[PDB]
Amino acid sequence: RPGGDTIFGKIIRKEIPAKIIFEDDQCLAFHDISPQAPTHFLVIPKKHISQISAAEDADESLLGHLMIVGKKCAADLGLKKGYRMVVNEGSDGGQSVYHVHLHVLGGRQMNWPPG
Amino acid sequence: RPGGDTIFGKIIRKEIPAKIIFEDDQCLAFHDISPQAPTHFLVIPKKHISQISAAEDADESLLGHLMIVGKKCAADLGLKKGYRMVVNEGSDGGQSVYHVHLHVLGGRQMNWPPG
Ligand SMILES: Nc1nc2c(ncn2[C@@H]2O[C@H](COP(=O)(O)O)[C@@H](O)[C@H]2O)c(=O)[nH]1
Ligand SMILES: Nc1nc2c(ncn2[C@@H]2O[C@H](COP(=O)(O)O)[C@@H](O)[C@H]2O)c(=O)[nH]1
Repeated sequence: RPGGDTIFGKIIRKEIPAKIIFEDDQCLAFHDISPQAPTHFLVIPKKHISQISAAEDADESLLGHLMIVGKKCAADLGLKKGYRMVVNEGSDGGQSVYHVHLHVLGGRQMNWPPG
Repeated sequence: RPGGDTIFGKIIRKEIPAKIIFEDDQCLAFHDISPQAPTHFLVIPKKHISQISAAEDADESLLGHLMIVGKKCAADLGLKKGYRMVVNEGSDGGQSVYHVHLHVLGGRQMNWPPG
């Protein structure tokens, strides 16, 4: 559209508000509307990739970029005792938004199994 | 050493056995010794990076490569109803091995919060 037709596309295009933490030419990081920990944000690419199973070999750097941006935002938000990054794929993974996104949660002890 | 001084380095060097699923010039994927789901494997880089907070901007492609390899292995292992990818960082994240690794779990419904 550009950005995609999900709500994430609307956020990228600034059509609906979000608490934006950081943004560059490739991605955007913003807080989750339903935090599962004291700090819970998402890092999403500006390029619409619907699922991680649909990402191409060429999307490799982009995907790695979401993680580098995720670690920089986490440190800047003070998650110095650690955090957990999560990517959900499909029904079994619990994915609800069909635009690839990385979850970053911290501020409390994360338990195991990870769901 | 090369591979690092953790058990992951020993696995990479074939000094101790693991159920290896796939291997290329950059990484290795093998089954977790303590599965938290029917299918639970790890994708680790051959380059030792101790923590995701320690990864450099140059490790971006490598990190994205762990995810691409993770999705290809998941599909090859039949996780067609989906899966969840997880990266744990530090104490709060629950990290126990100081060699960056990506968890891929599937074969059952993954719940929320992710720990
Ligand atoms: N900031 C923000 N987060 C949203 C919105 N709609 C959905 N989310 C969050 O997006 C996440 C998508 O993750 P999923 O469930 O696909 O793994 C959920 O945690 C959900 O709370 C929204 O309008 N704004
Ligand atoms: N295949 C294999 N998995 C291991 C071994 N030692 C530790 N692990 C697994 O490595 C994972 C490390 O994840 P962490 O707890 O750091 O997030 C754990 O799930 C643990 O069960 C081993 O000797 N072989």
